[PDB]
Amino acid sequence: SGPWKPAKPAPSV
Amino acid sequence: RQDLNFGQVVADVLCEFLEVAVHLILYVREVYPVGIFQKRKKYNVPVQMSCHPELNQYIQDTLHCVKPLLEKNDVEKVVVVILDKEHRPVEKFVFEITQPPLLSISSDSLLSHVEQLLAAFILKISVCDAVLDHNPPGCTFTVLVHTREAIQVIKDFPWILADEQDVHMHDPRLIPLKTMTSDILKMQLYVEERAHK
Repeated sequence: SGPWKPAKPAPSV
Repeated sequence: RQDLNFGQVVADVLCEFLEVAVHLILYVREVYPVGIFQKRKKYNVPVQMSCHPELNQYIQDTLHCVKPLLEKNDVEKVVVVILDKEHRPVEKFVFEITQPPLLSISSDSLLSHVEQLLAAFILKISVCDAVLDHNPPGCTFTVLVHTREAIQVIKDFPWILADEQDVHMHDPRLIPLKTMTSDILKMQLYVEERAHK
């Protein structure tokens, strides 16, 4: 059931 | 629960909605600066959305992976998790998706009234700072997907199991924002807020 998350991080600005 | 697949149209509606809602959450919770945002017309209303191509592609890729799961009604929750500098969650925007028995009796009709129904979620998110405290500076976000008991769709966009540290939030305030009960799904949006941050 996870939870699953993207391996990549959210981009920094 | 019942077992009915949402189908493509509903899955695509939800993904287009979730994209707008993520952008709007990032804006109002100041996860990213107002400078990377420009208004776009969504659901017949001006919503602030990122002009940062990489942030955009990331949100897009995430939801493209969620879409086939939605089509088959295999998603229980999509959660926008806001993490402080110590990578401890400060806020969770939970989109909980269910299909209870007898759901469709006296329900709304999403496809026929898309803008009407979803605009209310937009409004609630846009004013939710009324019921939250400010977040710490330096917050980031991620997206957690809870799958039903009974996703690697894109080149170079892998998913992994979330860690306990992603999920552990002690003493959370619960703020319900909006519920939609339509023909083939129920969606509840609510926020969980860390007690002191």
